[PDB]
Formats: sequence, C-alpha cells, structure tokens
Amino acid sequence: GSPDPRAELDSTVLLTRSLLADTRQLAAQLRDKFPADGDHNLDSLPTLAMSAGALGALQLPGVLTRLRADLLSYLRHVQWLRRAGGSSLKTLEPELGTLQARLDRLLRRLQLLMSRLALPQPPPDPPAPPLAPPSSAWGGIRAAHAILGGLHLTLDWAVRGLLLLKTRL
Ligand SMILES: [Cl-]
Repeated sequence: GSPDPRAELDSTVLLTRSLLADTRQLAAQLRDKFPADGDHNLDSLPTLAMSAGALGALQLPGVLTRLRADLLSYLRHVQWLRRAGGSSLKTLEPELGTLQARLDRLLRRLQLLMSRLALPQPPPDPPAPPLAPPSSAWGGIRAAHAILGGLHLTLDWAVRGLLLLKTRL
C-alpha cells in the first residue's frame, strides 16, 4: 500500500552499505597488487556533491536523482574497466563483474523507490559517448583506483545523506 518513506530509505541504505563494503574490499584488493601513490581522479567521473549539512524532505527527490545519475556513471566506468582496462586488471575478476551486477540491483531499487513514492522522475538524459581506452597500462590502473575510490565515496555519502534526511521524515 502507501509506502513508509522511512522504512524504504532504511531498506535502500542497507543495500547501499552492502555495495559500499564490496567496493571497499575490491579497492583494497587492487591496492594490494597495484599500490597507489596519490589520490587518483578521472575527468569522466561525476563530481561528488557531499551534501549532508541539513537535509530534509524537500531535498529527497534531488538527492535520489543525483545518486541515480552518479551510480549509472560508475556502472559505465566499471563496465569500461572490465572491457578495456588492460590485461593488468584481469585479476580483479570475477569481483568487478559481481560489483557491476550489484550496482545494477541498487539502481533498480532506486528507480522503484522513486516510483512508489511518486517522486518526480528525471528527464531521459542523453547517454554519454564511449569512454576512450586507457592511454597506457598504468593509466588504466590509476583509472581503476579512481573508479573504485570514487564509487566508495559516492556510496558513503549516500548512506550518510539518506540517514540524515530520514531523521526529518
Ligand atoms: Cl531482490
């Protein structure tokens, strides 16, 4: 029947925490084999907003819309890594593909949450062009660090933001 938004956010946060843990584990596996010297970034990745000062009902549609968009970008990047990241990263399977499938599940859950709560849906956006292949094997490894680290941060701020917002529902 009418969903309880608090319970729905609780459920969504639990699944986000699961994906956060998977992402953290894969990032540490990657650093064990290919250590990183510096925080790595990629221009094609979303800029994370890190909103959590004061969040309430008015902000919920926007937070969820932005999360959906960000997670879809991370999915594109994860798929790109698996296909074109270079042989150096074949060792990250099958875990990277499992992460991809779980990200898909969370994306489905977010669209359903928005539908059941009758929240305004984003306009069908123009899909981003293909990602260029890495310019080198080490460039591909740095991109993997950037992708897993950025996904981790996105999921951490989603957990934080959604739980804070829930306190005002
Ligand atoms: Cl399920």
